[PDB]
This record gives sequence, C-alpha cells and structure tokens, in this order.
Amino acid sequence: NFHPLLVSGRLRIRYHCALILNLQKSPFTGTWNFTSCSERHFVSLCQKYVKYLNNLYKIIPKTLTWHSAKRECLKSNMQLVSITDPYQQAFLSVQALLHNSSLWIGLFSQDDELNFGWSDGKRLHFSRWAETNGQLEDCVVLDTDGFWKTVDCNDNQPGAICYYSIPFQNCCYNFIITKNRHMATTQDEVHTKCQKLNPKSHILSIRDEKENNFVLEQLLYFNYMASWVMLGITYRNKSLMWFDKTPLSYTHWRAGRPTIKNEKFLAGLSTDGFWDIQTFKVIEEAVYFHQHSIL
Amino acid sequence: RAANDPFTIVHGNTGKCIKPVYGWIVADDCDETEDKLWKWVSQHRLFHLHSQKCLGLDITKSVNELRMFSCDSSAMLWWKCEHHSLYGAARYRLALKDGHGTAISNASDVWKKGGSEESLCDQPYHESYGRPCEFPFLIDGTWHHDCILDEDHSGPWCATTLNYEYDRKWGICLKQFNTQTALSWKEAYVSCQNQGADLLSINSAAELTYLKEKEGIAKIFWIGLNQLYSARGWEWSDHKPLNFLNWDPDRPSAPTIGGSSCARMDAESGLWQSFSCEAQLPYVCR
Repeated sequence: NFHPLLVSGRLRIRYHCALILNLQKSPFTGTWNFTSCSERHFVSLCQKYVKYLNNLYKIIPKTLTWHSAKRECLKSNMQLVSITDPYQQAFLSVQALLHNSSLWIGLFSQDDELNFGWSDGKRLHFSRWAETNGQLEDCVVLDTDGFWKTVDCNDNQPGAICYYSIPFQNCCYNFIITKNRHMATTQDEVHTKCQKLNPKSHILSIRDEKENNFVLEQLLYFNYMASWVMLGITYRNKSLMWFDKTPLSYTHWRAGRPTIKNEKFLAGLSTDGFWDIQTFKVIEEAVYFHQHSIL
Repeated sequence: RAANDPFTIVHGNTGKCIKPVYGWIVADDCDETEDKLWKWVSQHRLFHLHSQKCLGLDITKSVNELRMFSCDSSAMLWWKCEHHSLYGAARYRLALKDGHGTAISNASDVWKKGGSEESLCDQPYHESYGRPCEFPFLIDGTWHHDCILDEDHSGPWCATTLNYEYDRKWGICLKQFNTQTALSWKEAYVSCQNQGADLLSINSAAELTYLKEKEGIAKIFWIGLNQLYSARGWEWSDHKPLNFLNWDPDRPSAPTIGGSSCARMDAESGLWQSFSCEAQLPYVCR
C-alpha cells in the first residue's frame, strides 16, 4: 500500500524505516512514509493469532432493491449510506466484509451519470472510485476490495445499510481534456503550445503562497480518474528549473539535494503540499501527463 | 391541583430538545409532541412515554456511553437538578455535542422546559389498602406509566408493588370514606393535596352528627386536626375557624411531651384523643 506520490521508485543506485501518516481527515488517509527510524514515534496496534464516530448505522439483511430498501428503512427515520469521510468508508467496508456481502449504498445522479452526488447536500471531498471503463449506469456499490464499483442498483443485494447523523491573483488558468500520444521531446514544445493560444501566456510559475491552496481546492472537482498533479520543473540548463529564462526562488525539493541529470523527471504535488520529485525509467506514466491532468 | 404532567426538555442556548432513537439520542426535529414525551418517575428517574425506554449511566469502560436501558435492571439510573443544569450519576452533566448527549462533566450547559422559564425540577414527584402506585410498571410485556382504563375493572387501576408479575397485588387509582385503607396521616395529607382537596374541616355539629350515623365508615380515623405551625395550638388543613371541639376527658392531654401532637377521632362515642398519627390508619378528606 504505497501510493505513488511520496515515494520515489526507480533504478536504485543510514537505515530506512517506514510509518503510517494521518492527515486530519484526508481523502487519502493511511499513507506510508519512509524516514530514519532513530527518532521516537508511536505504536498502537499489535497483531496476535450501531454507533460509530458521532454517527448511527443500521443494517438489514433483506434482499431488496435500492428504492425498496430506502422506503423500508426510511420508516425508522433513516437515510441511506453516503460516504464522505475515510474512517466512515473504512468502517462501512469492514462491516460489509464481516457480513460477507456487497450491501447497498445510497446516492443518485441527474444527467447520464455525469454529476454524482450524495443525498446529504455536502460538497464533494472524498473520491475512492474503482475503474474508469465501468461507468455503465448511474449507481454505485461497495465491493470487497473497498472501492466504488459503478453499476446499476436496480437489483437484489443480500442487504442494505442506512445511517443517521480562472482568474486568481493576476493570472488565469485553463484545463484541457483531450487525448494525446506525443511521448518524445517534451521539453521544447510547451512554450510554443501555450503561446499559440494567446499572446503573453507562460507556463504556470509559483510567485505567491496562496495559489497552492487555491489550485488544491480547485483540483478535487473532476478527480474521478485524476490523482496526480504535474509541475513545470524539467531539465533546464543542467539544473532543475522552469522552462522560461528565469531563476527559481521557491524551492520545491523534498530532502537532501537532488542530482537528476536526465532530460526529464516527475515533479509532483502531494495531497497537502509536500514537495515531491520522482525520477522515471519508463515513460508509462503519461496518463496522468496530458490527457486528464492539469495543463 | 398538583400532579405530574408530561413535558419536554429543551436546551437554552441552542433550540434543540431531546429525541430518542433505538438506543441513543438524535437531533431535535422538535416542536412536535406526537413522539417526544418525557416524565418523572420514582427513584428520580426519567421515562419516555411513547418509546417506553428510559435512560441511564453504565459506568463500565473508559468512556461511559449514554445509551438506552431497561427501567427494570441494575443500571443505577437517576438524575437531579443543579442550579441551572442536570447532573446524573456522579457530577456527570448531560453535555451536548451538537446532536448527541454524553457525560463529560462540563459546567456550561442549561436545560429548561418547553417555551417557559423553569428549572424542570420545581415540581416534586407526584403519585391493596390504598397504597400509592408504582410508576412505571411492566405489564403484558410493555411498560406503562399511568393508570389506564380497560374492560376488567370499573375505572383506573394501578400496581402497588415494584414487580406486579411476582406479587399480583393491584390497587385503585385514587384521583370520601376509603375504608380498609390504612395510611399515614402525612401520607394521607400529601395524597389528598395531590388530588387538590383538603382534610376534613368540621364547622358545625350537623355534619358531625351526620357522620356519627354513617355505616360505611371506620370506627377510627383521622380528621386533620394538627399543628403544622409550631407557634400555634391546633389548626385544620385549610384556614377554618376553631370553634367546635370534641376533646376527650379520659386522657390528661399532655401539650407537647408525654402525649403527642396529633388528634385521632373516635366515632363510637365522638372523642378526640391526643396521639401520634405516623402509623397507618383510614381517614377522610373533602
């Protein structure tokens, strides 16, 4: 369970010890970090051979449809499951595994499974979808693997559960959703790419401190398949700089002193703002570079 | 009159009132008295009328959960009122955390009744030989709080024991010469004040002579002649003039020591003997 955003994986050419990190109710709670383990940290779980987190849950083992289960357990003034927190998702998944079945979860869309939304009326802050080529209908279920399988819920599952409880800072951005296949010479084309659109248009450069939080809050809007963030740091003049002829002031390095001499690398932005650099040996990480990423 | 009435407990700062769910407490959804009803029952307990489930404190783990419990169990359930708050088991206040009630022993919380300034504790608890009823009680597998009417008895009937299933001793819901009902004079007075009436006040000889020939009456009972005020001699329940007395010649009638501070009426000859009325005996109050 190593999410490829905080660990550099390549041809590897002072001990190392890992740990689990929490980010105060983050959509990626449970990440695995690695550092030197000579320091002092905490340990809580040790492995040997219904109310939950200010919420209430009720499970029914009846085999009924989605509307039917809603009308069934709604008589007791209860609303179907709507996952909005990582701990709630983990508890729902462990309860489904203890019940040994895939139970109902409650939501509905409006226009051809394009705008998904819970029945509570809260802004989307959590996304744990399973696949991209599975969105055949406009409903979802929880599987064994703990993901969100996009299916039709006009069927009979062995149970149900229901619960109770852009211009910004003198710059304009843009998002491109197209399909591309150019996998060569990716260091002398982006400038002429954005310059053809309109004059006085340069690649995204960070000259402030509030733009990071702004683009972070803007990111989690269409993140069904988007999980990584790209940056404009590449091989420039035998150093790790931008594309334009301008020096760097805000350092975006993780730790130590990187010495990447390759023609390109992966400068990534984390979930909370951890500066991350990943040296790549295969070019099969470009999905994720130009099709459904931030350009 | 002075009797217990169903009410609702609401928070002062936030417009939230208590709503029970299968085993816990939920958000307000208030201003509708079709389901949310609470009342006071013996041993200083709170009882829900519709759900028939009472609340208690089960101190067993590090974090004591405030769930629902059965009113017939060893749950040690009772609640009292502090100057502007509620404290339960051991200085444990019903703290609110925006939807659920827990016990964190915080000194910043207020609780009032529905749409009126009151500490919801100014009215004290109000309630087979005419013994007082026991509320609540489990009959037919369900909890009941009031003397309901059925087709078995004439009118309302209640239980006179904590466990009616093992004792099977019922009684009449007393809301008047109650013969064979031996109670204490203080108990008789508090029960007749619960009904809003007062003890017998004899003003003329006509009523007394009418009571002499009465057949359906005990030969020995109380009248209510007692000195609740320690600085005056003898008064009645209400403020009636003292002009008619029927004292006894046999006893020397010691004022305070040697005798007692209560009166007992003998109707076979019409005398008023000095005695202590702390024991059980029939009575009559108008």
